[PDB]
Amino acid sequence: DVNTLTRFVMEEGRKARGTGELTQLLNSLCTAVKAISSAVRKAGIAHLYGIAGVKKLDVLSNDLVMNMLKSSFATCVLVSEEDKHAIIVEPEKRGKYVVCFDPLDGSSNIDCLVSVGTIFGIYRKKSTDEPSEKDALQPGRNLVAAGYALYGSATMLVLAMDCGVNCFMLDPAIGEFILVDKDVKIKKKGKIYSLNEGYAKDFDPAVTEYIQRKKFPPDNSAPYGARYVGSMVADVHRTLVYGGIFLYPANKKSPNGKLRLLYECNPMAYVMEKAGGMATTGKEAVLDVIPTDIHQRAPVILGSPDDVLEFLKVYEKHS
Amino acid sequence: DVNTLTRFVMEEGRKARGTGELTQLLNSLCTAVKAISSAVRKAGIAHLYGIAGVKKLDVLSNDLVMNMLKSSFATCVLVSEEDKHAIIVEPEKRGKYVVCFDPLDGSSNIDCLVSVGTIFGIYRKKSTDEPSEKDALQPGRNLVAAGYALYGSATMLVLAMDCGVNCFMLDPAIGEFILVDKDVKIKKKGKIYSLNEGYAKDFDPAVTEYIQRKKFPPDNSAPYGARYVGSMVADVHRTLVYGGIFLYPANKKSPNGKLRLLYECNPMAYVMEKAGGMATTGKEAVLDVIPTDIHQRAPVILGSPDDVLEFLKVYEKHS
Amino acid sequence: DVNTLTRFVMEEGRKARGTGELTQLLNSLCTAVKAISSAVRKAGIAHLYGIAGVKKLDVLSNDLVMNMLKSSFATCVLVSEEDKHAIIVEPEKRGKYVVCFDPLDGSSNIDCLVSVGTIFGIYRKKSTDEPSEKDALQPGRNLVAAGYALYGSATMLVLAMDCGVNCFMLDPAIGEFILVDKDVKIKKKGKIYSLNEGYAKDFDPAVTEYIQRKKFPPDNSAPYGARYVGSMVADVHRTLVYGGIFLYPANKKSPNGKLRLLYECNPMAYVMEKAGGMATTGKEAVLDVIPTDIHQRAPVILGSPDDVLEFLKVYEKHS
Amino acid sequence: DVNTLTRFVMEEGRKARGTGELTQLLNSLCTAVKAISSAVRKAGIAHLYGIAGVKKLDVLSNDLVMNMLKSSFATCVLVSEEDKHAIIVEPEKRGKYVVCFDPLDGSSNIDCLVSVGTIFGIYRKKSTDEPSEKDALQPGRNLVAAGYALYGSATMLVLAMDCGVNCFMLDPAIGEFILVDKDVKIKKKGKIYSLNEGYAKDFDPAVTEYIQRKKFPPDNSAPYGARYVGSMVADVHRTLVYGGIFLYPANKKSPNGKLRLLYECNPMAYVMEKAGGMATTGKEAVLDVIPTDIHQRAPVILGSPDDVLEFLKVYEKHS
Ligand SMILES: Nc1ncnc2c1ncn2[C@@H]1O[C@H](COP(=O)(O)O)[C@@H](O)[C@H]1O
Ligand SMILES: Nc1ncnc2c1ncn2[C@@H]1O[C@H](COP(=O)(O)O)[C@@H](O)[C@H]1O
Ligand SMILES: Nc1ncnc2c1ncn2[C@@H]1O[C@H](COP(=O)(O)O)[C@@H](O)[C@H]1O
Ligand SMILES: Nc1ncnc2c1ncn2[C@@H]1O[C@H](COP(=O)(O)O)[C@@H](O)[C@H]1O
Ligand SMILES: O=P(O)(O)OC[C@H]1O[C@](O)(COP(=O)(O)O)[C@@H](O)[C@@H]1O
Ligand SMILES: O=P(O)(O)OC[C@H]1O[C@](O)(COP(=O)(O)O)[C@@H](O)[C@@H]1O
Ligand SMILES: O=P(O)(O)OC[C@H]1O[C@](O)(COP(=O)(O)O)[C@@H](O)[C@@H]1O
Ligand SMILES: O=P(O)(O)OC[C@H]1O[C@](O)(COP(=O)(O)O)[C@@H](O)[C@@H]1O
Ligand SMILES: [Mg+2]
Ligand SMILES: [Mg+2]
Ligand SMILES: [Mg+2]
Ligand SMILES: [Mg+2]
Ligand SMILES: [Mg+2]
Ligand SMILES: [Mg+2]
Ligand SMILES: [Mg+2]
Ligand SMILES: [Mg+2]
Repeated sequence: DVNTLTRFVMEEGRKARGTGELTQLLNSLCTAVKAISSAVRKAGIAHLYGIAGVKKLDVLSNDLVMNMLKSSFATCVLVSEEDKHAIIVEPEKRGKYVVCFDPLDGSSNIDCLVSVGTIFGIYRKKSTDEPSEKDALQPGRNLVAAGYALYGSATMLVLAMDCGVNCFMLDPAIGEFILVDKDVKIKKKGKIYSLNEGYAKDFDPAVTEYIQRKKFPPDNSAPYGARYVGSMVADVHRTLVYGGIFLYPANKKSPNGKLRLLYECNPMAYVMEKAGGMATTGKEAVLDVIPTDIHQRAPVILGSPDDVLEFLKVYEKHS
Repeated sequence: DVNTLTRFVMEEGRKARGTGELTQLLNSLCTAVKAISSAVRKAGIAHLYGIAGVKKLDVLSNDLVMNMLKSSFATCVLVSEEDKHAIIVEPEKRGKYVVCFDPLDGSSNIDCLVSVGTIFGIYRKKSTDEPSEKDALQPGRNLVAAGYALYGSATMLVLAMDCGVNCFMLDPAIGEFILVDKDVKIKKKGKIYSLNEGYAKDFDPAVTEYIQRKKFPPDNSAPYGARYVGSMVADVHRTLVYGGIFLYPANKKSPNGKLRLLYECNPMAYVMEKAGGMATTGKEAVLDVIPTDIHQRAPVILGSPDDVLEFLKVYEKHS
Repeated sequence: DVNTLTRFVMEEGRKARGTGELTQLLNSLCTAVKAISSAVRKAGIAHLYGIAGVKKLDVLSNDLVMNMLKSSFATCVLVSEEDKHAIIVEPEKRGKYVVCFDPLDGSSNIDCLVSVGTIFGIYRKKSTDEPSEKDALQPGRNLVAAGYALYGSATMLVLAMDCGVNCFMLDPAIGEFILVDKDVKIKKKGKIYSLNEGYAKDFDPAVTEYIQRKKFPPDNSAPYGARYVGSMVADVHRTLVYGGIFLYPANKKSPNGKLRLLYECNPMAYVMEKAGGMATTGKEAVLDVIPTDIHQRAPVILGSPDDVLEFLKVYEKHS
Repeated sequence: DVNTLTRFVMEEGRKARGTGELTQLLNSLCTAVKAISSAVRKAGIAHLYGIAGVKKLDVLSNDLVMNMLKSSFATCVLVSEEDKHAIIVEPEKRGKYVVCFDPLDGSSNIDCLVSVGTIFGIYRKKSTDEPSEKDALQPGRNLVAAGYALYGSATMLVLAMDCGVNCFMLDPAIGEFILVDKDVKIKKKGKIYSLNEGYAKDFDPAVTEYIQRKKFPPDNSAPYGARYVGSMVADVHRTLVYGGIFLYPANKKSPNGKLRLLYECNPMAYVMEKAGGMATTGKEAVLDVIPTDIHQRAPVILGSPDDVLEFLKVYEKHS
């Protein structure tokens, strides 16, 4: 029988004997995702082109998530890609939770109408101190909930908590996220590798050899296919649904990768581990990295466990 | 001054001194595209999941186009990816046009929600009385119009005719395509290359060398960036919008290429040429291939003229 | 065969051998109506209530019809209830048609969410001097097309021409008006009467007597049911679809009624007659009044011919 | 700050320190209302008219409320205009609440696109017996919550509880009910009376005299205006919003009134009293009537307190 995100999250809160504060936070996030979706699909674009005779989506998306998270009364510290410093919620609206998000991921793909998305990770504040930026410098092991919305051919919200990974399709006729994939697990091994090979000149030798194994298998088998949308949400989601591997490794220029630990790599690493996949920087599990800067980058290699393991094997040889 | 697709096409038809039959065909196709977009964005999916207590998308898309074109009274021969032979329109609903289309391109990977699209090409028939599939076996240079709808982060219709290429954004709030880019032209030279490098082991020596020049430039310029969504409409539309080059060349599993000439390669070659770009098979312009089978494949290299020229210099070396 | 409003107007124009100007006018009206429908249904209301941390509907509606008609290149004079003088279209955008319209009928009614609508009538300019207000002072008999959009439980457009009356339902999933009632004809006699009985103290004695025959039928048949939405478009649409009588009659406090001749009475009077109905002031056919003010009022009694004739019999008796 | 129905209801639930069962109940109802709204506005009607080559709205709406309420796990007994006997939820899905509802109200107005609605009343099961139709025969006084959805020019949900009455506007761009009117109170005295005067021949003398005081005021102030949409939800909501009085008194076809006590009269009476208005049968307060039949009928007079009292004075004089 049918299940909605609103009802699924409410029942989970009841099972967990929560006070309803994280439930209100998720409710507010789901609302914001729906309004971002509506804007990404360009509803109302006709009023921008004179049909009756204004703000970039990056900014609007951030404002939507910021205001909805603030007005939830569930959050104290908010970290966003769009903000230099962490936002400390005024004390009247303060709750226990720390949220790191990317309100619109995939900026290079906005103008060509390729898939984009929203990423989020949720922490419970651990300090006794006044809430500050330091409450967001937790390792991803500490995540309480994380996931993303994909604004692709359809809009899907993927939500991961300790109970597992669940996928919800947004039905736009009724503005309702519908549970369509329950307790999702990733394939043990896939057949697609995903990275920007235009950086090949700057590749670490382990990355160079790994990719070469994908195109010219030593085990006679057939070569992997290649995909790279250029939007982390789209590429990571395909990895979940299809299996395979995704890599934004440290290249000569970016010696710590490009993607941001708090609101891109950690949320995706958490979805992956909860789905029976893996997420490594090469040196360690992504969720084991202890950050020191809220905007700090990390290298990320993630996906099916047989694939990540094969990469790590190559990486160990080279180190 | 605001303009819609319905009004734009109608005025261009008045300037053309058309009898209205092609305009009626194009209205019908755009209605179909709006209904494909709705299904693709998963409107009503809550009913499939039991909200009140099943046709595949590409089958439903085909039915939408087939029915809207037949009932336009403008067509006589219809070629689709999903039908073995050409559909001859029943006599009472016959007009003069031939339409070759892919109703849902990239549809095999719809399961991961990556962008998807509809591609179409329109010809005037050559036959005089009974139409046949011979009316579809024309070279792309005979196209009267061609285009595509992209179901991406937003839905956009790109329409090309002799007058040039125009882009329309679907405003879902009112179901109108809004003219947002008129008389579009690709940039002379781009910075993105797009192909499935997973087939590298099977590349012709010309493709191997060209891709090598993009990753390790001879003149030590910046290497190109790589993008491969895996859906032709998405990869081609980005090529139109951002410039660069898109390749689906011959490999082992596909020695004449994989993409279909009539309703994948030819309509995109036409869009590209009308925007000042190029589309080649390597040996000849795509639009000059004379087809002998409605489902025949063709290699395709397309995009910015400087990039396609640079590929063709490498190709002529290996003749 | 499925038919859309666009395709139906377009084929009607080709059958009438029109040059495309009227078709372009109606296309523009269609687009404006879908945009009004969207604002009436409160799309985007969440932004006015600060979800991301402003025209009134009658004003927005007027701007939409005004802008879409001007940019149609099909009109020279535009009369609106929201503007004191006729609007003269700038010479570069001038067509040959005169449009009188009420952009959002049902004022008493917006705040309580009851049905509202748009009424329009279209004349061809008869004079050969430069477009002026006098070009709109034509009797309804000269109408080339008229009709209305109803924003009710669903949105529907009713379009009347010489060919007859047709009804189109707006499907909001795809933003297409769908032909659902062709060549509509009104019942010869209804069972509903529609007027504001709160004015009973001021009624013309004929209206008093006529309403008494509907509550106390002298043949001892069933009394009529009463319905008075208070929104002309809703009450007259129901009159059209169910049969019956709608009255906004002259009393002595308002010897010309309340409703406006040019953009309320004449359009519904024309829709009625083309459906086999009637529409009278009590003294003459509404469509036969020669207006002298673009805002002059007219009494109306309209609906099923048996009912209207029943009323005129009572009216003649009081003379 | 912006507030949604999902967030308001959850916050009121946390305050009352509920277990979340009632909150799940209202969530499911909210989702059903949205899906009914989408069907009422004829989303997807194009597919019913053959765009690609079914129930009455009554049945579908019932199936939507019925299935959503069952799957909430919050209910044990369900009573609906569309079902002869009370439905007893299977024990695995049983909660403690009893819900009586009209899933689509205003049946005579469906076909002419006039406003229609949904009405609901929520009781807690008092008896500790096996759940039965008996558990629904409580007087309105015992109502935990009630309200209605109006599918008018826009869709609005009106929800009443001990805490008061609140109004939520459906934003269809995002499928979210947005709090727009808080703690609503009706005017002390209105200027509109609402009833079907078609039954004038059957009215009792109290009703006849009250209506005569509204058309011919003894104090010689201005007569009230008349409005009768013919859908109870629409007329009752205009009564809440503008003030005045709504009447469905006994007539010859309906000697105990037409409107039904459990799922029409009691919810609207409850909303009225929580807003500072009144609702009587003429003999008692609606909320005081102890029902013996789940489909039993009652006459009803409701609106601004002064108007209901002025009618009651007339009713008292006629004794
Ligand atoms: N909707 C929920 N779904 C899953 N787990 C929840 C939920 N709500 C609360 N929890 C768990 O219970 C803890 C306390 O909840 P709270 O009282 O809302 O802060 C959370 O940090 C989660 O570990
Ligand atoms: N809307 C239109 N826009 C641009 N060219 C058109 C249009 N309609 C017709 N034409 C041109 O006129 C030819 C004949 O039109 P038709 O009479 O409708 O078949 C077409 O094949 C086009 O070359
Ligand atoms: N779509 C149409 N439907 C019905 N009649 C039309 C249509 N278009 C034009 N006509 C008729 O033809 C006349 C001239 O059309 P036009 O050349 O567009 O101004 C109009 O005034 C109408 O009488
Ligand atoms: N969202 C809510 N809003 C207002 N009151 C509520 C709410 N939820 C529960 N209550 C009150 O608390 C009682 C018990 O709640 P529950 O355990 O959900 O059945 C209800 O019957 C109401 O009186
Ligand atoms: O062009 P590149 O260097 O391959 O970068 C693509 C990656 O950058 C990103 O776009 C970074 O996110 P932003 O768009 O927010 O800057 C990722 O989504 C994506 O994986
Ligand atoms: O997986 P590959 O071998 O790279 O092929 C991808 C190409 O095939 C296609 O998916 C063909 O489209 P369809 O299969 O949907 O007809 C193109 O969209 C795409 O360019
Ligand atoms: O309240 P009244 O006097 O009975 O008048 C109602 C009539 O006035 C109108 O509201 C006039 O239209 P406007 O709202 O544009 O003034 C009609 O819709 C309606 O039939
Ligand atoms: O035609 P009448 O007798 O005035 O009936 C009107 C009343 O009947 C109803 O339609 C009865 O409700 P249903 O339409 O669900 O049967 C009420 O909505 C309305 O107030
Ligand atoms: Mg970003
Ligand atoms: Mg990002
Ligand atoms: Mg294809
Ligand atoms: Mg295809
Ligand atoms: Mg008005
Ligand atoms: Mg008006
Ligand atoms: Mg009812
Ligand atoms: Mg009913």
